[PDB]
Amino acid sequence: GLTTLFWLGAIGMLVGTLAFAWAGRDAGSGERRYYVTLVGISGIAAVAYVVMALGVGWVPVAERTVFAPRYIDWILTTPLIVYFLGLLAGLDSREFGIVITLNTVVMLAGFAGAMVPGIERYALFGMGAVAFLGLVYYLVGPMTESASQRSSGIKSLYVRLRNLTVILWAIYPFIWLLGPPGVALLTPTVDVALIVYLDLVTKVGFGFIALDAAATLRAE
Amino acid sequence: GLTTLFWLGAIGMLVGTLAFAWAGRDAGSGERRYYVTLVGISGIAAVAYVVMALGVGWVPVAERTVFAPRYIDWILTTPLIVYFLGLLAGLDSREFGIVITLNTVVMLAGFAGAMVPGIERYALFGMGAVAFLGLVYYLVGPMTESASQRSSGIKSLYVRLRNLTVILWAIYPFIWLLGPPGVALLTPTVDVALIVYLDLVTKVGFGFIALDAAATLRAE
Amino acid sequence: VGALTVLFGAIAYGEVTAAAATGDAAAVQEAAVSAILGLIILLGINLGLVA
Amino acid sequence: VGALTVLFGAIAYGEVTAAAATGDAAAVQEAAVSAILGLIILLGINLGLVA
Ligand SMILES: *C/C=C(C)/C=C/C=C(C)/C=C/C1=C(C)CCCC1(C)C
Ligand SMILES: *C/C=C(C)/C=C/C=C(C)/C=C/C1=C(C)CCCC1(C)C
Ligand SMILES: CCCCCCCCO[C@@H]1O[C@H](CO)[C@@H](O)[C@H](O)[C@H]1O
Ligand SMILES: CCCCCCCCO[C@@H]1O[C@H](CO)[C@@H](O)[C@H](O)[C@H]1O
Repeated sequence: GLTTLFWLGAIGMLVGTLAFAWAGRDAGSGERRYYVTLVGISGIAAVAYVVMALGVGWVPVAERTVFAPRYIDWILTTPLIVYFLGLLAGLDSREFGIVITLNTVVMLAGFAGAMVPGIERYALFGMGAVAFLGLVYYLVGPMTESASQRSSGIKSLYVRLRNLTVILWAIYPFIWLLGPPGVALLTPTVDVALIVYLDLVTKVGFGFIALDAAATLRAE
Repeated sequence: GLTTLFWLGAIGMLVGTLAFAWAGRDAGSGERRYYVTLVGISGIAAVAYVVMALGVGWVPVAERTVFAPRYIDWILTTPLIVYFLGLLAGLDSREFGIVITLNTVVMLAGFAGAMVPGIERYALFGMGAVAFLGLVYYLVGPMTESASQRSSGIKSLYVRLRNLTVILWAIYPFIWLLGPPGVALLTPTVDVALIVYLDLVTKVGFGFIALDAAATLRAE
Repeated sequence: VGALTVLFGAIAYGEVTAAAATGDAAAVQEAAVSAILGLIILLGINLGLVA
Repeated sequence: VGALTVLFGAIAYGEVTAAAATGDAAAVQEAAVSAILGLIILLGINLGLVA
């Protein structure tokens, strides 16, 4: 059932949240923000999944079913993931503002489009899709250049997290298009199952990869 | 359609046959047998696929459809693949006799079982399954030990071809069990498609890997 | 990746079977196309993670 | 592996659709379970080849 999948997502996010919180208990003044950011990313996702598991935020409309908490979660957590990537890359305020702006357009577009019946939802998707390409450009270009100015360990971690992010985030728009929000070829169950998997990897997987590099970064 | 898949299998085997034949045109007296063996492996498979593509050898019985040419092909070509592996390993007559015997039991069992309606076909499968484990033991044990006495290049090629063989051959019994010969959960079309893929890899893929190592073996 | 694929498959199978219990060929077809596309997407996900 | 998976998927979809054209839910279910198990097996094959 959908509720079982939502609960599994919630449990997965909670386990991640607790792991990141504990892992950062004795973090230094320079690592602190990273652990706290990870806690926020999986923590908010955990709330969203619990809400959906309780059957709240389900929007069965225009003969399809979309989930408001999913998109609200994304709007709030993806910018924190970009913030984490930005911190590693060593961005200044201006640069942060640019990528957060692009990221926000992507997420707001997917949210609005998912709630809009009719072909107009594809225009909203398009807006998000273009903003996304701009975001990927920044992650692979300017931000990678910026990260290259830091330690070898930071550059390596940035690249690892950047690749996971670009590659997997690129999959979400296809699920949006093929799933309930779009042509609805994927059923709600299959749609939710794929997103639970992607979300856990992009947030919890992302986090454990960072945790696994912490010791090496301190040593260098 | 099934005929289209059979033709694709036939074309794939023919391309392989021609490539191996041409590649061995100027082979030395010590490499000769290897090229000729490869030609026989894909050559016989090509005939089997053409026969099936022409709609010959189709056995729609006991509410299932099995293909006699598939099993006849296997009975004749798998022992040549084992012979090729045996040549690389440097086996003597006795050792060759052992693995060819085991191999033959596996193939005859699958053939007989595929043609037998009723639960008795599972006993035949069992006979083949046990013989197969014995064959894998020889390939990974005695034969690998024997190959280790030859050049580094031969040992490496043996190991590469051995791994491809053990891993992929291990998949055929599951397709036999889940496909038409067994519980029939896989339709004839899906069954044939998977076998065309496996056959091309285990024969043509196998061959190109050998061809790709030829120059290195001559140089050492 | 292997275990998950089987898990996803079981979930997809569950939908196909539930759809079949209705006797509506159209419902089964919907669940099946969803399962097929989903499994294909699952491969994309698995591959991306590995890379 | 990626292109082949899509090719296999198209073939599997072709069967599901043909089965659907009959209106028999049972026939569609048979084609779907076959497609699902087949795709799972296809992953096993792809993985073995890579390794
Ligand atoms: C924590 C969850 C994550 C990392 C979610 C990421 C979501 C995306 C990268 C979504 C992207 C979309 C587009 C590029 C186009 C418009 C529709 C979206 C929102 C599905
Ligand atoms: C050229 C085609 C090849 C390499 C065929 C290989 C076939 C097998 C390894 C078949 C094995 C079987 C068993 C281990 C159990 C009984 C049934 C079989 C014949 C499907
Ligand atoms: C949970 C994963 C934590 C990874 C720790 C990454 C630490 C990156 O490195 C830190 O960046 C800070 C700037 O934001 C600097 O002030 C610190 O001196 C530097 O060590
Ligand atoms: C098509 C792929 C060909 C690979 C060539 C493998 C050659 C193995 O090596 C050959 O083995 C022979 C014994 O059978 C020896 O007599 C030869 O001296 C030796 O070079």
